[PDB]
Amino acid sequence: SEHETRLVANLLENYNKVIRPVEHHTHFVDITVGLQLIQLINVDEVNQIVETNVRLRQQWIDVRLRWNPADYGGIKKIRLPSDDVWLPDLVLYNNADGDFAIVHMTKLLLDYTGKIMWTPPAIFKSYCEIIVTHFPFDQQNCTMKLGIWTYDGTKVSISPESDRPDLSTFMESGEWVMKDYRGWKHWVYYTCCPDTPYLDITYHFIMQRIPLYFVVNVIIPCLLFSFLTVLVFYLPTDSGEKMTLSISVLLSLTVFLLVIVELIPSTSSAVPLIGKYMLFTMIFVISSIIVTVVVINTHHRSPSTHSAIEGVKYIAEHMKSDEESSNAAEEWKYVAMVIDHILLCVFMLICIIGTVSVFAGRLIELSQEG
Amino acid sequence: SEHETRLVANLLENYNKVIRPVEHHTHFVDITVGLQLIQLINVDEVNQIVETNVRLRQQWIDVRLRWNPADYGGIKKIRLPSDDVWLPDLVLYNNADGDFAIVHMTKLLLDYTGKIMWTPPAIFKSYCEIIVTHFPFDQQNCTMKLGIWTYDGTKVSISPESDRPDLSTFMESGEWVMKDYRGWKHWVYYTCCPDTPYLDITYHFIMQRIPLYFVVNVIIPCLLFSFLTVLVFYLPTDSGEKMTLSISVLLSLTVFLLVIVELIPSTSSAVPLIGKYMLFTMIFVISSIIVTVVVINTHHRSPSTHSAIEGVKYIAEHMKSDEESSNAAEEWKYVAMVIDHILLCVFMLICIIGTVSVFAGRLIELSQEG
Amino acid sequence: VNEEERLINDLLIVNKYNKHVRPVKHNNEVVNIALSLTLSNLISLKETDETLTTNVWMDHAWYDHRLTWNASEYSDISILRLRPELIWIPDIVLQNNNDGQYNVAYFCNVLVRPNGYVTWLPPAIFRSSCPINVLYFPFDWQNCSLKFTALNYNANEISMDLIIDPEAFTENGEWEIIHKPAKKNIYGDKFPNGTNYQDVTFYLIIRRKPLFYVINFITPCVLISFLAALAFYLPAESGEKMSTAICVLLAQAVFLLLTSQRLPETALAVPLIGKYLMFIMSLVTGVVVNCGIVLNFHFRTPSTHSGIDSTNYIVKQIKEKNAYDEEVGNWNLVGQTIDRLSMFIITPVMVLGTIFIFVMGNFNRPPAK
Amino acid sequence: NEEGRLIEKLLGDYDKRIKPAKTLDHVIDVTLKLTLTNLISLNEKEEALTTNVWIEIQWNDYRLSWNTSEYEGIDLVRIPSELLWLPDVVLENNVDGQFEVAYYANVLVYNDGSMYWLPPAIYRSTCPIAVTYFPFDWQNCSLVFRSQTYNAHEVNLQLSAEEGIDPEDFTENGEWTIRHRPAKKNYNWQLTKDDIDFQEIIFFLIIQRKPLFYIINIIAPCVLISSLVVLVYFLPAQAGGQKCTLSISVLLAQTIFLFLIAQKVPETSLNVPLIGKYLIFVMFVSLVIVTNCVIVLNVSLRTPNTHSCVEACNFIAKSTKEQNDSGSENENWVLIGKVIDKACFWIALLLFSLGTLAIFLTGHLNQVPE
Amino acid sequence: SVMEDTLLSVLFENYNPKVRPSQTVGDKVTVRVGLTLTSLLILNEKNEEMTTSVFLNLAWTDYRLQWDPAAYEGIKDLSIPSDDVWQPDIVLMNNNDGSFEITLHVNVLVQHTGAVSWHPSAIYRSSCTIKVMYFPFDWQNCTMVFKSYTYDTSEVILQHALDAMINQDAFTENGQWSIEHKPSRKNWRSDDPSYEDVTFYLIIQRKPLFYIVYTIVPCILISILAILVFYLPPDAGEKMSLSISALLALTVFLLLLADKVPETSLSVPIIISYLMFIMILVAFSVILSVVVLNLHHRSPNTHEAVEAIKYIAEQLESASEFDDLKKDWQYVAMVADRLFLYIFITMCSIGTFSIFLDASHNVPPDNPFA
Repeated sequence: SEHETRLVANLLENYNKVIRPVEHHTHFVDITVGLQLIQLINVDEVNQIVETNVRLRQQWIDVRLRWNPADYGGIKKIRLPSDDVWLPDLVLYNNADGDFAIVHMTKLLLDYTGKIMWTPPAIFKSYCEIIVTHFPFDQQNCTMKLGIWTYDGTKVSISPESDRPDLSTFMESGEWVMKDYRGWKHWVYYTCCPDTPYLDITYHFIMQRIPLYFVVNVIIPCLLFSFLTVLVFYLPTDSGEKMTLSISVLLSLTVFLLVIVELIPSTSSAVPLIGKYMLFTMIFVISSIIVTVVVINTHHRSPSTHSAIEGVKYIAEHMKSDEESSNAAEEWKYVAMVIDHILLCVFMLICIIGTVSVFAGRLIELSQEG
Repeated sequence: SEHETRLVANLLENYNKVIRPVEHHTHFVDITVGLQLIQLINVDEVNQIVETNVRLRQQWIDVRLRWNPADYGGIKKIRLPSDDVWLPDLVLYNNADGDFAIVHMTKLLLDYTGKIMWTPPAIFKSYCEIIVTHFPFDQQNCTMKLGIWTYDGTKVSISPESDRPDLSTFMESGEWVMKDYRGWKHWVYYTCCPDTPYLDITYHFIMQRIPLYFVVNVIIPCLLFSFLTVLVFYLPTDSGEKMTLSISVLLSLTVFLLVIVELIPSTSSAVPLIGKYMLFTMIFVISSIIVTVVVINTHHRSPSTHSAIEGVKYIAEHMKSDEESSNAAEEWKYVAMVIDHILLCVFMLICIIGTVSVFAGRLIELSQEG
Repeated sequence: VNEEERLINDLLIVNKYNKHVRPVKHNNEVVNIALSLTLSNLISLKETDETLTTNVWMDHAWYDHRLTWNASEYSDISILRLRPELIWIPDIVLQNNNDGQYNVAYFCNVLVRPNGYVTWLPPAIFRSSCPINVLYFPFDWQNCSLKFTALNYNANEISMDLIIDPEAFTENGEWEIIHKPAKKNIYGDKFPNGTNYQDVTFYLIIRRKPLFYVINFITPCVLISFLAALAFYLPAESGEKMSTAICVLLAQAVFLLLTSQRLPETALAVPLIGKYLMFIMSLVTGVVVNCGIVLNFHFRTPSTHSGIDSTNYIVKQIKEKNAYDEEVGNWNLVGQTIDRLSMFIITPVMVLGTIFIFVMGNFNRPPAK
Repeated sequence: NEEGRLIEKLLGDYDKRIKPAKTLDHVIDVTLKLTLTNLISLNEKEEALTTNVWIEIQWNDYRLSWNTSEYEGIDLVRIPSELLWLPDVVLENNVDGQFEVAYYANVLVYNDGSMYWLPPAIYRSTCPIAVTYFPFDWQNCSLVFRSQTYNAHEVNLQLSAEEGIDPEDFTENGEWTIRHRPAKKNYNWQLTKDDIDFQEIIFFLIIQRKPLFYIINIIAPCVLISSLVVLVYFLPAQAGGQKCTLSISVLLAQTIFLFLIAQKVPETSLNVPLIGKYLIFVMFVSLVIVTNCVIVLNVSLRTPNTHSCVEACNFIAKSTKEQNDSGSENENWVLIGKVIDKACFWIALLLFSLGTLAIFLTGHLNQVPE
Repeated sequence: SVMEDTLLSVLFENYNPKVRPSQTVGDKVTVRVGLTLTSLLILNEKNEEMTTSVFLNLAWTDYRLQWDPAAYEGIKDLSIPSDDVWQPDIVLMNNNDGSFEITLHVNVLVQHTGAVSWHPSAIYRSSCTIKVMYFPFDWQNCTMVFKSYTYDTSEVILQHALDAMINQDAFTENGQWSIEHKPSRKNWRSDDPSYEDVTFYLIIQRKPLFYIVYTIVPCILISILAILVFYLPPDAGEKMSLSISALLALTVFLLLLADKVPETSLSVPIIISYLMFIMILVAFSVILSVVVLNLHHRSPNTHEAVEAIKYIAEQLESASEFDDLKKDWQYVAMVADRLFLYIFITMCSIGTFSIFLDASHNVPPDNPFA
């Protein structure tokens, strides 16, 4: 009735969607964008991939949508199908590893005035730095910039809207934890061209990682392997009679940790970390080797411990006396004294380089913990 | 010429593609299915997924396609492309994991009368029972139902076309082998509704698995281990000098058995074999286990083995004699009389367990081979 | 309104303009088309199979003579947009690297200049089979060659004239980008009786190799080598650890074998040259050999591996007698040979160990040449 | 019967994107329901699943009740997707993958304007299973889905039984089990502070799992392992002198086996979900096995060393006898095995306790949630 | 001008897009098919899968597109998108294991009197019988059959270029293989009315010599320790135990080798040849080392008054040295020598045999390069 056909028909004829509501030679199209992140289903620290969801809160205006008693009058705020809208090719600058999903075919907010918004529950795969410095105790801030794709400032402009945390809806099931999340705006003009280029929203995710699983198993075999090394040292005192035995456990030990480092490379390259870390294990453990090097080398360090009838009685006890001073010789080498210095020499030195391992390890977390 | 343009155009105009050749309220559109798997590309019994070749022979009649001398008179039977045709939403009931491949935009043939065939060269993704009962020697019958998807026996009805084997084009590259396969028709009415529901083609795949390479590698390290454990029996009774030497083997071999476990369970996880297959290895492998532990604990079972001048001579001779005694004691420890018992004790055990393992092996091989 | 309705009706892009017709002012020499290549990122490298996934900004230019506008088009706005289906777009084919169709570098928004000149330049996620060859491993690490251009048109329907590769080289690559030259061209061939399609030829000369595999891999060698090295020092300090010494062979042996096993694994993932792979396995074999040597050399020697007077003389007899046995063994000991053994172990380790980093250098000098 | 004219009449006025809403203040009556039919992928560690859902869609639009030529003709009509209001379905908390074959399918228009439609959908989702779902007490999978397009003031969804099931067609090849499926029809107001409620569909699924296959692979090895170490423990009393190192060979072998296990099943939990309780008993019953194990060598480590002319010379020789005797005496006071024998019974009952502590508690963590 | 608008018009007025450049049922349109290969990227020699790339040069004549003054005589050559001609929806009877990439929907070269040139490069997923017979030096040949998947040769004839063109014409330099020749023969199996596919022969030769090299070292180096363990007996009889250590070690090594071999053929298997006999060579060193182990086992042991005391002394020593002298008689070294040279025969015989087979395998089955 109320100009029924005359009102919707006229609207379709002199209305265009390819076009953008450009208003004179000025501020561009006033684009209002923001992140409304409520779920992070999957991400990989190793490949620095993030498939999350953020409703793309857009907000801008088009006067052409203003109306009178025949559209506003009908029902104040009316929601129009998005099609009529010029949709920006937004995209994650150093990210964007995936299409935004669920934005197409959606609803658009129109007002009596013209105000309009459309928050799409967009889910997509991203790509931002985490590098080997992603999961430390001291974190890294993933730089995530977002802004118009193929359109320059001379035609469209976006700007932040509000600060909101990253932990506002951060994953409690994450193998990480957040500290802070900031987002400020800017416009990037480049020395290349004298022109005024695109605008963008730069997010920075500051959060420390690393569950403690890998941690528990790195140190258990270490203390346990330090038990066998400790045995390594104590045995020659309490059972040097098993120095070879010691040898067996070094083939044991060695293969075990040489195999421990196998795990590392798989896990490490399977889950990212700053190399500076493995350096700890490196020398500390090459230390058990450097030390078993010297210690068992030293352990094996020693030459071989690693009438006339009255006459033969004398040729005989002679036979015995010769050998007796001789057996004294092999014991002359296994003095059972330096064995105690070697375990204590190294017990302290491992208690110290262990305490050294313990040192930067805890110093670094007296830095992280912060 | 012969009403040339008038012929062709008329036909286009009054004809709605989407219309289904409904003929009064009765017989439904009579449409028959007929699947001929030309061949199979690949299957995963574990995930019960197959990629197969299917030429779907689809038949139905559209009395609207009958002609006179200006269509049939032109050239008896001819080639009309699909599009214009109402395509039954064919669907493999408990299967259907994938879209029909090459079903789309193909052609069909119309007769001077009307009868049409639609037989596009398909190959698709399937989903049939395999259950943990498919890899058996006694197989399982892959229950695969096919029929009209969103239309009822009142709107339409899918019927069968003929009998044919599944091993007719069974893959010779399959890790499995066929017994037989049959398919009979059925109409499914549900106690739900008093209505008469869709029709269906039910496939039954009866095939037994396991390519023979596997067979040889595994049972031979067993008779292998059989001999080392066989030696584990004979080595001790014929020479207890290398008891510990065998200590080694016991380590090297159960670990061999341990690592064989990684390999064959992934096989297990690679191919679904009825778990009752697992118990073979269970007791078999585990007797290697219970037998060792006893055999070698027993191997181990043994306490330590695993005038006046004349008098001088007798106090000295007396010294040699009671240590004489002592020597015999520890030997009175490791006797060679029952190590022979354990030898035949268990070898009969092994020839029992073994022949018992061969039992059910042989038995259902008396069923499978048939 | 300045004739605008009428004029874009004049252009009607799709209806008045021939989009299926390329405005090359009809049959002549060609439409002056120019391509610009800028890599935005390199995400994956596969040295072994000569395949690369890389992103490029497909900067394209050509003048659309039917695109020239007037006041209510041209001057109304000396720059405006028009989709791909309403803009002639060159059929740029990645000549030797498009064996993986181009993505979102396809039918995308283009830029409309005022006097027909048009500008289309979107992002290209692509896969390529660059000139790796088994020569993309020596230190020069070859030169990856790539040609870009409008596939469909020839030298009388298209002319494309002509940026560093490391400008957006990926920093997470296991290689190093040394240079990237750019020069266009045009070329006919033998079976073709006419010239055609001009193209963007861009050679990428790179290099790669870790300074990390060297770390944990040679590390065990001087560590392991000292074991085999000590192996021969240890036969002296205490060769009596026969069985236990034997244990270590099993143990240094199992260590050796799968170490080599990890080697091809990463190998297949990387086409490794024959020159380097031998020094690795040649030298571990050097120890393998000497482990076998260890064997024999360590277990090689055949053995080292008046009545009252009457009675005691019996003993002095048994005395001396087995003293001959006792000594038959030290005859075998071979101890004045000891130092020479471990001296002639030192000398060779020095010879070979040096031979390698000697060779390391004799090939390290000429590339630096 | 105006059959042609009628079809042509409404199609004249026929409106696509407009909802069959009587007016605008009381929404339309939309019916929905889901019958599970396929639970294709359970990745609980990441909390995601894929299911073929029967999306039972139903609503009302008399915008097409017909006359004698269509309603009466047949109280049943199958008209194309794109031809009536369609609920773009999705699971708020679950659907992480746009529905597949869940749309664009033939709907159903009876004669009074009743609309019925049911496409099958394979899609991805994310239900609970957050550091829990691996117990014996189960985390109820709660999936709510609704149209993600409009909000309940125009649209209204209905449902049915909230008491009756997910195991209706719960997969038999799942490594789990379901015991109840509750479902509620509700309004929209969440933690996030959204208003204007768009009703949704809650899907509870408290299910069981844990049908261990790995259990006895774990149970027999440990007993064999425990016995092996108890071999280490009691075998010494039985074993000869050349057994101290014998025992060692076992430690090497015992843990080669150990961490290999530590590498095997840890992998297990990463590819599938995770939980620490069951995890605690293993590694710590395991660490205690290791503990008393190395303790044993430290036990077979402990002890000090077990780890006239005639007569003048007859005098001294009778001394070597008593002299060396004093020495062999050494052996005595040193190797009088009070600690060792008792160490057997030490670990024995400690064995019984570690075992009882664990299997008794495993009895409990199966018996409270039973 | 010369009736340009006219021609131009009439053409598009009368021209039929979806029609075949032929007149009725006859000799049809003789389409030219000929592909200049680019290169090949992946040969899955194990499943007989082939992903290559080439140019689809098609060309026939459209006497329906012959132009006149301006487009014919104006510009004898002009480019125009396909989409307007029957396109060989070509599939490969064996191969065509997947869709077309850069194959259809691309522009074409149209000549004045109707000639049509379309040269598109494409990647195509194929599958040829490289079977598990792609490794014998005699290798094999394959059938590559190209042809459409909805059309039947009735309204067109297919015709080729060369048959010698070769496939090494664009053989991948990246191929661990090599090629001798490519036969091309036109076919029309009479099992189908539709004249169809063309068989293309691959007389392929794939010789990647890289790891069999260090595989030889095992066989021989393992032999080092082998001949060594067979040499160690009369080298260091005490080898007695250490010997067994060797085989534990030797067997684990070969079993790990067993580990890499199945997973490596896992992607490129063919005849057993190499494995067939190295399998025997395996069994050989395996059993030889184990029976030598039984060679090792076979040994049940190895594995006046004044003067009276004297006399009692005389008998003590002598009496038991014969006893231990008996042990000499028992463990002499006859066998070791004899079988260490039976070791000579065995190992150098079975050695020069596979040496030979291998010898015969690379030279003898090499010339069937055809």
